[PDB]
Amino acid sequence: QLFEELGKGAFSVVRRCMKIPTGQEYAAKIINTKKLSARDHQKLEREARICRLLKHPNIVRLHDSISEFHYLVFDLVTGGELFEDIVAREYYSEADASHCIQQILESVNHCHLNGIVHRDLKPENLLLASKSKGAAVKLADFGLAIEVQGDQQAWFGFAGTPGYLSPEVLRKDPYGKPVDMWACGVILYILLVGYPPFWDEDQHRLYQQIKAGAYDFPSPEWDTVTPEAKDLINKMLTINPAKRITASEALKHPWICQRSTVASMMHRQETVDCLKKFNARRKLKGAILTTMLATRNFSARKQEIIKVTEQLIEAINNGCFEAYTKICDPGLTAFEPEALGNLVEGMDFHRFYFENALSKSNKPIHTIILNPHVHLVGDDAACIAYIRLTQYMDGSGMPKTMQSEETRVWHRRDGKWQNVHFHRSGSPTVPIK
Amino acid sequence: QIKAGAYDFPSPEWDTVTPEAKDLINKMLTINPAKRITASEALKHPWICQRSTVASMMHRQETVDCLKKFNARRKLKGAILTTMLATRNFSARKQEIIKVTEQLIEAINNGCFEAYTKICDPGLTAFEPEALGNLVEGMDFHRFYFENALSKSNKPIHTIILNPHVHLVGDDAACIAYIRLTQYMDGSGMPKTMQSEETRVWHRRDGKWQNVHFHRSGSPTVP
Amino acid sequence: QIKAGAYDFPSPEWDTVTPEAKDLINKMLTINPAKRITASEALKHPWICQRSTVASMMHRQETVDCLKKFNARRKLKGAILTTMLATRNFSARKQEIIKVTEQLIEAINNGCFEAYTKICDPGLTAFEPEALGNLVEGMDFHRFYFENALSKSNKPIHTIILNPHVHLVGDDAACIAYIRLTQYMDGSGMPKTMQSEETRVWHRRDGKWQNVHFHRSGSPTVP
Amino acid sequence: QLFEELGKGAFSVVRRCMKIPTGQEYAAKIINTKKLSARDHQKLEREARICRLLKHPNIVRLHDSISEFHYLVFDLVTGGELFEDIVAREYYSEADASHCIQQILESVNHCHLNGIVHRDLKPENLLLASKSKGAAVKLADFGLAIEVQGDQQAWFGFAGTPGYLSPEVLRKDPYGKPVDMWACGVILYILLVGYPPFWDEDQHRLYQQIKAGAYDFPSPEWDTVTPEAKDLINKMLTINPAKRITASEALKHPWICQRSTVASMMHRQETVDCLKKFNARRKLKGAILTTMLATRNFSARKQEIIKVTEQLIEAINNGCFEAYTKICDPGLTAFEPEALGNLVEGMDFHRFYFENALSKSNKPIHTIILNPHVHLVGDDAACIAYIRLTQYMDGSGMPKTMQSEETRVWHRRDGKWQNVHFHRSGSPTVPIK
Repeated sequence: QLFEELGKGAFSVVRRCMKIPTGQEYAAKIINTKKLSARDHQKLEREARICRLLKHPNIVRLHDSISEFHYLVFDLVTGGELFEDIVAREYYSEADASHCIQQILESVNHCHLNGIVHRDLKPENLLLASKSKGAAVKLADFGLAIEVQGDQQAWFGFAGTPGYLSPEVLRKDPYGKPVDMWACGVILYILLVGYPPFWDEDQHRLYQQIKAGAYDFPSPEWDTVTPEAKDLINKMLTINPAKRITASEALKHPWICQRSTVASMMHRQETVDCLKKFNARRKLKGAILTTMLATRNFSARKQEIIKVTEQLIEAINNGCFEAYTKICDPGLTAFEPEALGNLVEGMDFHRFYFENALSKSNKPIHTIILNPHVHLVGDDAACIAYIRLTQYMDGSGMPKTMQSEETRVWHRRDGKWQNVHFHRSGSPTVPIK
Repeated sequence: QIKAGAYDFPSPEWDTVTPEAKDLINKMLTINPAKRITASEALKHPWICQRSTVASMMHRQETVDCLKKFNARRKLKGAILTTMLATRNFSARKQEIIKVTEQLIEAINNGCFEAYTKICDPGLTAFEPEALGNLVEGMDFHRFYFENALSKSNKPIHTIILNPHVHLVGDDAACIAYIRLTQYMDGSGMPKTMQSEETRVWHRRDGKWQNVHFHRSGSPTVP
Repeated sequence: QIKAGAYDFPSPEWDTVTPEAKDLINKMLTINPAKRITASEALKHPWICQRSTVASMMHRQETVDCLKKFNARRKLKGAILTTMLATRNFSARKQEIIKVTEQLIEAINNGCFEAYTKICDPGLTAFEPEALGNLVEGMDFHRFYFENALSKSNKPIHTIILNPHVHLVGDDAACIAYIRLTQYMDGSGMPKTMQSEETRVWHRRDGKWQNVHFHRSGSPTVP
Repeated sequence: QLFEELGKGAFSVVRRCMKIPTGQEYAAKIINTKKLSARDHQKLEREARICRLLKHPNIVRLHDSISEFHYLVFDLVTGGELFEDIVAREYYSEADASHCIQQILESVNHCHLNGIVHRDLKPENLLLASKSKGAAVKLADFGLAIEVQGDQQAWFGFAGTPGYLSPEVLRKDPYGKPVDMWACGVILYILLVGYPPFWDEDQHRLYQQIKAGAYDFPSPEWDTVTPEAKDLINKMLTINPAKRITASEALKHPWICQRSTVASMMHRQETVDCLKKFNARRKLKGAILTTMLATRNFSARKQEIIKVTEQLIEAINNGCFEAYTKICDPGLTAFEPEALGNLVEGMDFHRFYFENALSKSNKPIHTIILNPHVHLVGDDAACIAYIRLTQYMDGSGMPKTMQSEETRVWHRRDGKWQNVHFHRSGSPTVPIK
């Protein structure tokens, strides 16, 4: 018996309903037929099967999958996010956090016992059954969950949320149940002090922190945290998944199964305050759509590559072939529109333009380098990618603009950055008009 | 910072600089050019014309060490060519504009006209290829694509927002410019991509960022 | 006006309306919907349920005469179809944006880069056909057309600004959208016309309206 | 001997210079060769000849036209606009205004005596020689001036500034010297109270006011103006140019040649205040470029034409041919893309679409009318012009938009607005895609 609307999925409409014969209410996620994309149906089939398999008080339960118009009727959950509820409480201590993690571990342990790995443990998937006092924690959203065979590890793909990704996934190693336990470690850390153990504006460095297990317990906020809580975090945030504590073992860790004896009950106002900022940053960085932002900040090492690339392009515009042969490797290779799809090698092909075009007369050239992106691939190697915009005067006297996309590979040889390969697509770089 | 003359003399390095040297800097860095010391006057400043008695003769190694870094950065940033770098370190205010913009795009992709009319100002104007070079006003022109295509067509589309740039033009106004890349399935079931460039002007009215004008160039958003 | 509840009961016509009728209006036109009278409550208002003793029985000919005009206007404005009328009655604030926009266009046509850099913000961004779908930043990209074509070419051009629409988005921010019609002489000496659609975002900084972003679609401004 | 820059012309650069042998300074308007357009050179030749002919203390004098790079060396004028100087004074009376008009009339009388009509008398062309106390008024900018033969009237074209245009020009009658005197009347009126005698947001109604000579002297500001000042204005703002006072006669009007006896010396603060607003509106409405703004405000009569046009288009979209034949004249003619450049007459050509297209099935049509412009050509006649935007579903199922431009001519026949002709350009109005 439908009622109010709760929200929207990508393809579905969530609405409150009822089991009329028993006056027990539910939430209905209508499958509909808005789209039916390929991996959209393959995933939905998977999610329904998995949710159907898991029957546990701390996991959102699926109660039917009617295909009258097709349905996904779940438990009514009205408590919102655990993290949002915590910031609203007047008192919040380690003991409160332990009680939460115990329920999360129970849900994770249930998944693993049934050969299911969630892969996306994070605050958004930790809900409260209702706004009631002792409402249970419920694990939600198995859209990324996988079915594993016993304890066999395998490469199931690079999936998850950056801040919670495990080292084994970032290493491209086969993985399994332990990835959920690494995520639990990140979550517990946040539950105690209200900020994440791994954070960096640069995603690549974030992943380096995770792989190296480079977190710490800075003073003063961690000085009041019990040794047992720190110990559990260390056992979850263990780089080697074979040495990482399991859900079963974590349920019997003193901080969990002896919460009433070792967990501190001191109110942690600083944690509540920080968690409020954490939730606000999270809601603001939701990234509803795929958002790509070209690297504006640059390390000195990356600036070095931009500089030498601009020096090379300047030698070209000025027709300085001496500079060009200093900067380019003698075995340079290139793809470029002027080469008609062939890979050219050496200097000869490029010397033709230095000899017959790069010393034009009253013909001003202005080059603009747009959104350069630099990869550092070892101490002596890099590649750079950028848009090359050229403003110039055409034959009929009018100003015109052309665009190229350029990749250049750099190797530090004999102490000097040298260009061993480049690839240009789009327009030629000499005004052909 | 420059227009506000917002500089200071932080400790410790400036604790050992003479008052007269700080004084000369102050008189040169005077916001009002009418009150700024001239070249003739500075040549008569005690720190300049009585250096022997006024200027310190202490060694400033920390100035040498810092100048080395200053020079190194200056030679690295030496742009031989015009270089245009995107924006990637956004304030919270600018991220707010990005978020509501993506919420608006999401509502369009999902054909949710209720969300669209919530986020867009009733007096919205628009330049877009669908409008054939005309400036359209109100929600009518856009209602057609919701009531028909945006929900009628059942094909997968993926939107990408590239290189957003946000101008904050007052506490309650903002401008955002971005490239809108759309992947979709064509009639023959083949994957295609199209590009639009889009400007959206935002005004915070009644505590809610609302879109008062937008300008699309390039491809039309409906495949 | 509606959001502010900015209505009143002007004299003389309202001098003869009962207090109870004014009271019922006040309770219905309550800005906060939580405090607005409900239908059940209004049915118990003295002016409604005790009409015989509360409501006036005087003839309101001036209401009949005014309703006749109200009805006539309502039947004339009855838009059978979506009608979009330009703007032609501009406030002084909106005319200010039109003026500085035309000053900017004039500087471009005359190849006066000094005026251009005076009116444009140093951090100006732009989408324009000359930029091939890229967002360009700064004055560099535009400097090329001043240093060469805008003054080099000696041919007559006439610019027309059609149907400007100005959004005021705060005391120090504005948006303008207009069609830019350009008549010019082509290479063969034949007259031609081209059209662009242009959005310009303006921010009043240091007491001067300055262009922080613009978006051109259609033809490129250089012939 | 060049010095400072004063401003820019469309094609020229104005800069202070000097006559070095005599230490007398000037202003130099460089002709250059920035453009040399057809009617640009024909006008410059005219302006130089005219300025060369006029030698009078109250007219900007041309002193050379060198062609080394070509020059237009004028008198150095540094006093700015008369109207700007007046608002800055502490005391300003009729007598001050009369002294100004006497100088203007002297310059105008000089022009007419030499067979030259300025045609563009207005505040911007009334300058002060310098910022000195009794600096002379100087008439400037003969870019619209014409050379007349004696007292022969002719049609020299529709030229001038709207607020100052004479009735004879607005009537498309042959004209001559008197147009300058009508302008002087408008200028004098403004000099006394600080607002124009003719003003209307709608230019067409402005011109109707001018042609009808519909100005007045409202109280209280005009109650303190002398009868002689009003009399002079009336003699200048005389509709019939043959009865309009001439510059010669105006110089001998009591308010001019008896200023010291009949002109009031009372300070007119309200005039200074209003003139400041007048100058501010003028500087803001400069219209640097040709600006066109579609009529937003509409009279009830014009609204009637929009309504019946929208009723007609609705009958088309709904395929109501009964309504169509009610609204359209039986002798309707049309140009339209569907007719391939032919003029079609009657109803038959249009009935084909009512019978075979205007009753489509699940094919939504949405019409938008953009920027309608209505001309009222008599009480029973009008034409309307608008953009017609049609949104529709194409054959392949996709939404599309097409544009037409439409003119419709309306005649009130037997008390009913009826469409006797229409012209459509652009796309056809039935989805051909």
